Amino acid sequence: FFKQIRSDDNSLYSAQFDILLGTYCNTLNFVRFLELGLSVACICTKFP
Amino acid sequence: RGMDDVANARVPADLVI
Repeated sequence: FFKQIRSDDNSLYSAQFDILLGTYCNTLNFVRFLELGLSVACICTKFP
Repeated sequence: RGMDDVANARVPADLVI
């Protein structure tokens, strides 16, 4: 790339840019079984 | 934007429900 210019050449005073405008997301919520109303409908136990 | 990643007044206005 070789460009030579005289005393004054235009296109030395330009500005171009694409800024980001932010990033968003969501946090998933976890539900538990015993907190629901379906827990008074059965008895939960566990055998290893 | 940012470039730091290291890794009131009472106004009269009606309100309904």
